[PDB]
Amino acid sequence: GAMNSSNYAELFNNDIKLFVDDTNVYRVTVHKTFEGNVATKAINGCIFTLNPKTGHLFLKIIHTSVWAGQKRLSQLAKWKTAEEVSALVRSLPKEEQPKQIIVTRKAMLDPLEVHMLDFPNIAIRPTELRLPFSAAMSIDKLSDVVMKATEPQMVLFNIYDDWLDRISSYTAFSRLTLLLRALKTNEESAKMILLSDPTITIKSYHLWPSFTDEQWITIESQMRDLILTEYGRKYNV
Amino acid sequence: MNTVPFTSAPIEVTIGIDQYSFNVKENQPFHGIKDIPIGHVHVIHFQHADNSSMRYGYWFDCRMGNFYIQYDPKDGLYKMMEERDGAKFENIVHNFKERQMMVSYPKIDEDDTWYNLTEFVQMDKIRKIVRKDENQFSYVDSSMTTVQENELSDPAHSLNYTVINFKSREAIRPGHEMEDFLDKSYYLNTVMLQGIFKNSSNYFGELQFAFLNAMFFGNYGSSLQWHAMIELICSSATVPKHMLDKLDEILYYQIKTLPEQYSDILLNERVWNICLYSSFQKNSLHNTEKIMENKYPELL
Ligand SMILES: C=CCN(CC=C)C(=O)Cn1ccccc1=O
Ligand SMILES: C=CCN(CC=C)C(=O)Cn1ccccc1=O
Repeated sequence: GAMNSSNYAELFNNDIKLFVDDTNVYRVTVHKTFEGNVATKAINGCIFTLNPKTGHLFLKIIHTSVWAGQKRLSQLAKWKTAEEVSALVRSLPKEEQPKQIIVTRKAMLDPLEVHMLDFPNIAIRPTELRLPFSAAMSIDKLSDVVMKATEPQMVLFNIYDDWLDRISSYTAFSRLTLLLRALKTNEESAKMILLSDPTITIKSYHLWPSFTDEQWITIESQMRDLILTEYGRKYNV
Repeated sequence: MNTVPFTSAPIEVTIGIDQYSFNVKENQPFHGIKDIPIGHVHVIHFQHADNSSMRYGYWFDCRMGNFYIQYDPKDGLYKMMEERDGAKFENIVHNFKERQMMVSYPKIDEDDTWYNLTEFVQMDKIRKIVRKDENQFSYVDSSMTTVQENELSDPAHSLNYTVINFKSREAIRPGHEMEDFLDKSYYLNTVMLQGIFKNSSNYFGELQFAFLNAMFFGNYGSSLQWHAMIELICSSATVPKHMLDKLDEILYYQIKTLPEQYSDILLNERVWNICLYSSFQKNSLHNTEKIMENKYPELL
């Protein structure tokens, strides 16, 4: 069934599973036309497909050309997501194929199930968690590779850098979700936190800075403060 | 005009013959129903006064044999049987009529309900859904499950309706996932109509039979089948115009006939709101929409 707080540790067992987030697949800027009407202009997007155990993000870049001449783009975006995820599963060796795919929004369930009919044994699951994966485009280099693409393109990389050398996948995912929740609630502040100390750099092949364990505790505390702050700035508390 | 005699009525029972129902008291001198219109299938059905659980009954066509009802005290139910001795049967029936021990099927069709509910229902197709080939009539009851229900357990006693599943390989062409799931016309017209049913008459016949089993026996899997077959048409953008007009008539008389007090359990809110208000065919079922809105506006 659905994924919630009670069955949280299943994410880190040894059954291969993927989260799929479609919140950045279809992206637009809304603007006024010369006549004073409103129009949308699509910009490049991405499917966010993440193995939470290994950190493997199969980032599928969605070029604006895929929307050309198409109607009801928000509905097509869910089916395009499902088509790309199905194609990704088919491209993986049998022993790398997921046993479950968890979709972060319920509207993805039917499109993915229909595209995955060939894989009756892969469970397609919703979740009750409010995961912050929409903020993946607040990761500088990730936004840059998606906005530089001139054609459809796939980028496989570990969204947890080298963290698993030092911490468990449970802890890595908690850090990731905390960073992304912070970037979602106040991006400028969150990014200021991450870079304030220029002596801590980001490796050429890394998204996040090379913090020591002690510095991550500090960082992580500062991201919590931010999320509590913003929550007071929001609700006045 | 044809007759279904009864050997006797040893147990108190409500008997129904199509949309008609009447009460027979324990050992009341009842010897069946006469004046049954030739040319239609019919269903004779039963609900024991002492156990309203298990409504059960028999689909039959009087052109296919001489049929009677006899209570079996071992199996505890009224059983249909065929009398092969034609002289013996006419004699029995003539005596029972002479003695006026038979209730009369009304010759008062004004509200043309039975023809309209069974227009496409054929006994030969019934006998393929209900497999029991030694008999010319078909037993159905409340509890019988469908082939599709058993996929999700006794097969001999199953309703073999045509399996419809909108999220199946049969329904969805590789490469047309979104197209085929949002517009089921391929599934309806090529897979089901051309491929399995052959023509719309056989499709409507199964749809009508499923509704009747849902209504007369509360058979839940038949109700699921009736709604599926409706939804497949309503969710197809491309449907022959003659099928839509006929569907509207079929559903009109089904809604007209449904007991007002059973609408809560035999009508699926989701399918009906979808079909009347969201589907491709939302504007093509005028009669059905008007009766639904005036009779069950709560559902909508
Ligand atoms: C740079 C951060 C993560 N990422 C893309 C950035 C958005 C990667 O490609 C990671 N990566 C993996 C193998 C070889 C080179 C390499 O850069
Ligand atoms: C013995 C009478 C049963 N009878 C014909 C059946 C053989 C009916 O019409 C049933 N019926 C239905 C509505 C109102 C009255 C009523 O009698």
